[PDB]
Amino acid sequence: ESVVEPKTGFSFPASIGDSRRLLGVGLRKKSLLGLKNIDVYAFGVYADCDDVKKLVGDKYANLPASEIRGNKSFMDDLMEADIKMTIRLQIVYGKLNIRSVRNAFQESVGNRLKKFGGSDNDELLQSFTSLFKDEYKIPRNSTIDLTKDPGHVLSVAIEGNHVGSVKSHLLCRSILDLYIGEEPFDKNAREDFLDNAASLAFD
Ligand SMILES: CCCCCCCCCCCC(=O)O
Ligand SMILES: CCCCCCCCCCCC(=O)O
Ligand SMILES: [K+]
Repeated sequence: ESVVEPKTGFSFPASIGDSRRLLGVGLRKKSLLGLKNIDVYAFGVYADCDDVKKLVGDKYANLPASEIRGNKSFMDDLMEADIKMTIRLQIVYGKLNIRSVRNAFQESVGNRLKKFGGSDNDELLQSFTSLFKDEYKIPRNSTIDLTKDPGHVLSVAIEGNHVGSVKSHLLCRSILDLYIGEEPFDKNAREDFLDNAASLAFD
């Protein structure tokens, strides 16, 4: 059964393709001046069950969920492992403009690329940006699917239409870090993701 993000009311399927399970749902906000804040989009983080089970079975053999979750290394082990994942975004804010959005993800993704990769990923960041070169609008209720395909290949689909891919371990890691890393857009979503990822191997 679908999972509804309460604040926005947006719904996310419990799974995608029977193999990719929804583990966490959150909101990406934009902090404005003072007490002003805007909910930009809701997101759902999915992970392939078999891939997660293999990681746990290999690095956390015979350990209970609580002990797996209790390991400070768990989060980084998941992100670095070859685990197929999907980040589904559903636009909440209705007055976004393409220029503003491009500058926003260039900054967020850019911040992460320099954090994890060579001090010169401009071309890498540009290959990502180019995926949205044909988009002129980004209205409320639009759905974007960012997927980590085998071999750390980042694929993007907008409104159900595949728009391109970029094979880069660095890019995959950077983007995922925004949602499930040390400094995520939504801490509650990250905690749920880690809690459920830890439990997923025992289903
Ligand atoms: C899909 C990428 C979402 C990131 C875009 C965030 C940009 C914030 C919008 C600015 C809010 C405002 O209109 O004052
Ligand atoms: C016109 C389509 C624009 C969609 C851009 C999707 C980019 C995903 C990364 C967003 C990270 C962030 O929230 O800053
Ligand atoms: K604020």
